[PDB]
Amino acid sequence: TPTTVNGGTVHFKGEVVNAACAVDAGSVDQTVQLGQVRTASLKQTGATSSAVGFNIQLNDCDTSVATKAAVAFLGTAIDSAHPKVLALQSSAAGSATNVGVQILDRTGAELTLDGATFSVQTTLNNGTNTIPFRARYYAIGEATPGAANADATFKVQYQ
Amino acid sequence: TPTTVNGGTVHFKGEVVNAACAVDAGSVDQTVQLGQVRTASLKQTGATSSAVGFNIQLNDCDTSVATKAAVAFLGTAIDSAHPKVLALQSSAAGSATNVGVQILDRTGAELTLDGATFSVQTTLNNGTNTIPFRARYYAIGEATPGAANADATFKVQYQ
Amino acid sequence: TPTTVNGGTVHFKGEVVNAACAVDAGSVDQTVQLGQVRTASLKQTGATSSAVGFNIQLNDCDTSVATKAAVAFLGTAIDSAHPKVLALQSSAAGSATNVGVQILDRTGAELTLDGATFSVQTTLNNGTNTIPFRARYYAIGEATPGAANADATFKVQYQ
Amino acid sequence: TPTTVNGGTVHFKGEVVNAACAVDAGSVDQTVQLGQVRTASLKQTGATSSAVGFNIQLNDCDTSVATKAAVAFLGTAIDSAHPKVLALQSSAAGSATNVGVQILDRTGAELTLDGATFSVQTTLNNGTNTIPFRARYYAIGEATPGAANADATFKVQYQ
Amino acid sequence: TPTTVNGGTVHFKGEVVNAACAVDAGSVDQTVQLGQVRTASLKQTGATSSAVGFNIQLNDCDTSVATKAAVAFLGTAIDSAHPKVLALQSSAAGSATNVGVQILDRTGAELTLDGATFSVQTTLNNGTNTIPFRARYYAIGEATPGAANADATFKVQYQ
Amino acid sequence: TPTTVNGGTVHFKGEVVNAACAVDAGSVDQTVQLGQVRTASLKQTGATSSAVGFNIQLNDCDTSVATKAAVAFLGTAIDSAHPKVLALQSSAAGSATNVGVQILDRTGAELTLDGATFSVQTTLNNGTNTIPFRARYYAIGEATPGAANADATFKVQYQ
Amino acid sequence: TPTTVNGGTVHFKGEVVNAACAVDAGSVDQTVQLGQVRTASLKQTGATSSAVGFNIQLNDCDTSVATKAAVAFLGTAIDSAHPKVLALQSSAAGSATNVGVQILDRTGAELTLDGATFSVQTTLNNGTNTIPFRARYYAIGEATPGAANADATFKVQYQ
Amino acid sequence: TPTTVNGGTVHFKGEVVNAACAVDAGSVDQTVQLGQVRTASLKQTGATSSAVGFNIQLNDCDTSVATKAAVAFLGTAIDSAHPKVLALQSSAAGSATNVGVQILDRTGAELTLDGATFSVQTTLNNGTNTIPFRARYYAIGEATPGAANADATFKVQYQ
Amino acid sequence: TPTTVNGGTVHFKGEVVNAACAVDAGSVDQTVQLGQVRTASLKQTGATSSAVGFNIQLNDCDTSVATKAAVAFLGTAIDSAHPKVLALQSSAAGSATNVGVQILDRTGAELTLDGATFSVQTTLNNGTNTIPFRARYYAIGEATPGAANADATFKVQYQ
Amino acid sequence: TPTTVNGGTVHFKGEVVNAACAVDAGSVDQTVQLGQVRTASLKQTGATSSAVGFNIQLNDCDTSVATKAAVAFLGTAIDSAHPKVLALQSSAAGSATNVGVQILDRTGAELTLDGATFSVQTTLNNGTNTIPFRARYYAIGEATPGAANADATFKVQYQ
Repeated sequence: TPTTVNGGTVHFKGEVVNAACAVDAGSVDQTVQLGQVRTASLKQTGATSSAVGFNIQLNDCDTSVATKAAVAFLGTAIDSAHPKVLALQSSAAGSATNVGVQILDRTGAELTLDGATFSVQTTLNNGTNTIPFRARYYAIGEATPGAANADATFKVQYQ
Repeated sequence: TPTTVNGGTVHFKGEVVNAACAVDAGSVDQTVQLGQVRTASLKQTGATSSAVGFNIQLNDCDTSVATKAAVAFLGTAIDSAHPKVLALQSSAAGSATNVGVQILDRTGAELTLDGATFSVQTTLNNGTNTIPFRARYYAIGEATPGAANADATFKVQYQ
Repeated sequence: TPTTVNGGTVHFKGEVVNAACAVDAGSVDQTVQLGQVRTASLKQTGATSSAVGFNIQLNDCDTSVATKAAVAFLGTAIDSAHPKVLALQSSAAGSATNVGVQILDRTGAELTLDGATFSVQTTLNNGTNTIPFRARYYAIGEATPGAANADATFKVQYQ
Repeated sequence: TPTTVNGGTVHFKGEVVNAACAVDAGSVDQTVQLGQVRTASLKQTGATSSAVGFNIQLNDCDTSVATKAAVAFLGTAIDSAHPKVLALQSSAAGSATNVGVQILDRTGAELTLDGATFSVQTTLNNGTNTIPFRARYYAIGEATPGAANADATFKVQYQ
Repeated sequence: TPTTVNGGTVHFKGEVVNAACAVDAGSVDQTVQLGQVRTASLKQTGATSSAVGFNIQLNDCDTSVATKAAVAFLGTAIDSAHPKVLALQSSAAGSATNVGVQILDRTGAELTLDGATFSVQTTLNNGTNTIPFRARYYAIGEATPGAANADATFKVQYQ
Repeated sequence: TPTTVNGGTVHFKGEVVNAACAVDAGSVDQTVQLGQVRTASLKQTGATSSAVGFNIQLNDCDTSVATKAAVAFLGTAIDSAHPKVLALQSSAAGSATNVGVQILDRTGAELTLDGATFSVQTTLNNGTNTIPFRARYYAIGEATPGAANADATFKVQYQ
Repeated sequence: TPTTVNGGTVHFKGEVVNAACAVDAGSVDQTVQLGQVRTASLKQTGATSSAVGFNIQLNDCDTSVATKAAVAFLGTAIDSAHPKVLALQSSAAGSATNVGVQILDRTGAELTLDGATFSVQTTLNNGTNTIPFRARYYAIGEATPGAANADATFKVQYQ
Repeated sequence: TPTTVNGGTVHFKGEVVNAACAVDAGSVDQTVQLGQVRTASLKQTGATSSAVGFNIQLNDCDTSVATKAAVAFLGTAIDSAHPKVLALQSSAAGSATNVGVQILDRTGAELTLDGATFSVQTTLNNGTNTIPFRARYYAIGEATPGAANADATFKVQYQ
Repeated sequence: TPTTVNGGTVHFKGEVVNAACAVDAGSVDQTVQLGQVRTASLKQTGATSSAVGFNIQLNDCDTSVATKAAVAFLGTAIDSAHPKVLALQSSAAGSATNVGVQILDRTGAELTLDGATFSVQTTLNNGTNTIPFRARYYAIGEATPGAANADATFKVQYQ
Repeated sequence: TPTTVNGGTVHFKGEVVNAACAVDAGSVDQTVQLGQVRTASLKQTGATSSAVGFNIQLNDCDTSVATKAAVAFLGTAIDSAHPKVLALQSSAAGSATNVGVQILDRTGAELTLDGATFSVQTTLNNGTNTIPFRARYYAIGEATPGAANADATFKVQYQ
């Protein structure tokens, strides 16, 4: 006689969208490893670290519905005077001060993190499309050591 | 023969609203784990700790009814002179003193906890929207060790 | 010398049952967070909202005593013509009208809230079993805004 | 012209103690959900069910006043021959027979419910301390189905 | 033949009001567990303990009738010199001395317990509203151990 | 002198089973990211989306006890007419309609979500074994945009 | 025409400590998934299962205040003769017997669950520190199948 | 003076086996780039694309323990009628239809993806052994453009 | 005595396209070793290093379907004023500044990295076709030493 | 009119350090594939398997700040008698016994896993520096087949 035991649980996460493309499963909750940055490279305000690239992949694109796609990021800004700099948020202690994360468009332009200002439009082709971005650290002062983790959501506009 | 025994009770909680969006079930009552903070980071008044991000998810958004959403938080302030600092409340003993909780906007601005001063408006898309916030500890003096638990309710304004 | 002071009180709640399985401590009294629902989704009678899943966990199951389990829910119906829709009950004022809670079986069929009509039988395995259910809002008319809280007890039948 | 109506009443419950620690507001009157237990598990005297853990939280502990804390529980024993078994009590009818509740301390030893025999001492740290316990059903014979509710008060000894 | 026996009695408590909102059934008569407090935290007059939060919920709010709501608490003061401190009352013996309960506004300001000095007004939204408050112990001298129970009635002003 | 402060809490979850294999810790509560799907790919009933693979890993397998393993999934069906289609459940609002999740066996056959109909048996080897599965979206009508989250438990049969 | 509706509630949990480091928000309350274990691996007393690693992260460490950190765990022991074995507690039924959870030091030594016997000290660096641990199942007899859930709180000693 | 900072984490993955050979580190988890294939090469059922070879390397082979080795692959089939065709799985959208991946033996024979039908045996020499294989696209109908990613695990049999 | 052990996993990567040609498996994801370049060759804006050639190979070309092929590259530009220069992206630190990668057509003309400005058309022959490119470093200012890694995706046009 | 849909979430991980070098993004969290090892190569205690090398890359090194770098690893030891061998930790079942992972220095010396015993200092040049390391399996007895996964965090010291 066979032996039957309890197993576990499987959670399925997904979304149904009425749009020309569908975001790839690996690009909806991706994690970008920025690495470590020295405080000597963020000594004063306006100092930028090196960039780390990341992609947002669109699947099952149909050019008849739409020909261009744009991405707008949404997140908590570091302060009112820096709308284009993400705020670090990992825990109540241990986070770096006067440091933020800047998301750069494919044209090298900073993106406002309001979820309304969309990036430059990219021409789409049928099938799989990759939208390139890169992120870097931005200093609004004299950086102090600590953890630098940031979170941001994005929305895709099809034209 | 079948055997029937008393099983238990199930309680359903929810709300019906006349609005452009509906708050997600995971956002109507959520716990934000701030973590521990050292007293050395809250030695004097105006000292702040590192931020912890939390989001309020809006489901079934219809942009034809409203295109913007704002959130105003309501809670007990630590004192009259600090209307934007939440007051710690867990028990009659063991709570930290001269330190509160600040809820920061998506633009990095502190929010008044009166339930009338709403945050910055965020553009809404059809379907799911994720309004970002972050919370941090704010010292109104020399903070002393103890538990730091705070509670606040929020309203959503659609325009 | 030792200082002895009064502490408090501890209340133990439980049940001894002559049955093949025992309901888990987390399932005898659980709160299901349905979330918010827009009035636009309950404009007319027969309209349903999105579903929220909840589980009833059975512990110490012995397949030699019984191989199948069924659950029947008992609650106050919204009206005589709808003996499958739970009536909202939180207070004398502030509750939503023309809308109730429907409990859906693991086959997607609505369950009669009379405590006698049991759901479909589910095969049991030795040890832990997790019976899945589904809850959603059901409109018997044009719903109006207000709190939507409902309660229902359940009983388990072992065969 | 404002309208003023009668709102209701608020009752405040608490205690002022002269001790090294203060019991948390969530631990002065707490409900422990044991769940359901099968009669097949409690078939003869000495049979025990599975354990359900619960904690007594101490706040504002001052190590310089006392370094150790112990807890003694007080309740009605099931009979004279079983001083470590809590008697079930809820209503004149419907309670289980030949089964009680046993309280075990951090070392796994059953505690006498006389309010004088204290559990093993636990070293205290400054601030919040959590004293762990667990409860289980104990059979003094062939258990019969029924409700199993027990009540017990505790006192804290600081050394 | 059916058997009919006497059951019991059901008492319904409520109130009909002519106001913009109705107090929730869970807020008209609620119990606030403050927990325990050490005498070392109330050694001299003016010393305060940690705060415990409690809420007054308003249902069926109509903004078109009134937009603001305030709460005034009424109770017995500890003495003529401390009109903002609630007096303890549980029995003729066993109550703490030189200790009282202070009810704090959402702005952190102590409320006069005369039933005429209303709290700060809070903006009301249509439907459910939650008015936050804090409760804490206040020392008018050297605190002595004992039970600390207080009672206060409140009234709501709609403007 | 050393400084001791309160830390936190650690919760251990697991199961002891009498079976030839034990489910790996990474497979008991795994989350499967399906990604986004366009409504154009689910225009009518019977339409299927692309599949996403996931695995259930069995550890410490002993071929002397059992040589084959099978998995049966248990969940709430979308309706009585589609017993092999999982129902979406995330919140009361914002979920896709007429869309479900199908779990596909290693032979490409859809599995009935009743917890009794097991998949095909897979030959086991000593040590680690990986059971492959597939998940995809199934349309029972004309799909509408919204969140698509599904939950299902499974049990393993060793023969 | 702005529309304002009730949202929900946000609960903030945290602690203010006077210590060289602060426990990370992800480590104050974490869940360790041990997975399933076969009864054949726990046939007699002294038998152990495979270990599952977990970490306690310390943030904002200041080496000038303290150079070493140690962790002591506090929980209910399985019995008097096994002070280093955690007792299983999930419900009154369905828990495994004669098997517990052992917390292992970074040197591979079992830790006493009394909250006083601290682990080996670990040298701290400025910023983030990760203290490694692993947990495993320990049999005090012939283990029987069932749920195996354990809970333990920990303290951090800075010296 | 030395400066000490937190570096990062390293994960080690491997297996201990009781076998005559051990799979190379580069063969336990390898990616095979199949390239692109035109839809015009998979117009009807049974059409095959060009093949791409891949190898499984066995290290530390001992001919005194076993002289031959065979490999059986395990994965999800495209359908019931094609047990030798691997199903594509990358995301819910954008995957190709009516086309799968076919794994070929060293004798040009298709392998059943059930994990039990082992390939042809190959003579082993002491030291390093390479087992050649071939992968290609197989059409079960009219192939449509899209991403074509497949995953399969393999077992090695020594006899 | 046949011994069976777990071998590992194999991942297959590929794409099905509807086009006159198919990209070689060696060209879908290739790494171009640019080598080292002295900062003395990139002193000012407009300075270029030596070119390193790389090819994109097309297979199974059908001249009947299409006779010409063009390639457009997509990547993150270094800045808005230089849309023809790729941005360096390897990590948050150690990357060169004021240096970028320029992809040159077979005619010696720099290609815009917008993913829509295709290169010069090249006549295709039946079978295998090679489309040649070359890459070089471009200075937008005074070059500083550091790692120089860039990534870019490309699309092929058959018209 | 453009269509806007919710895209997903992006998580950024990184650290800001006050040090002469920054760890590369690919080295802060890397996976080392040790491959498979035969039990015949770990027959008795002190037996070692073949070594698998891995590197830790340092970026933006400034020799004017520090000239030498050393790495110390931290992890759970297999036992108290072997404070140089990493303990295996993947799940409660299926892990190998009497065998661990040894991290070897660039001089061939095993490193203590206490997080304080640093490796040999390596001369640093400006720009990119790679610190070579080795990993192998160490037997503390008669190794048994099973999964062999280990985790260790490292830490860099600059002089």
